[PDB]
Amino acid sequence: GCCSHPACAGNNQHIC
Repeated sequence: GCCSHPACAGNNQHIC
């Protein structure tokens, strides 16, 4: 969902 977005994965390097 969000992780598929550059903005999400950006700060979700460890989150996602």
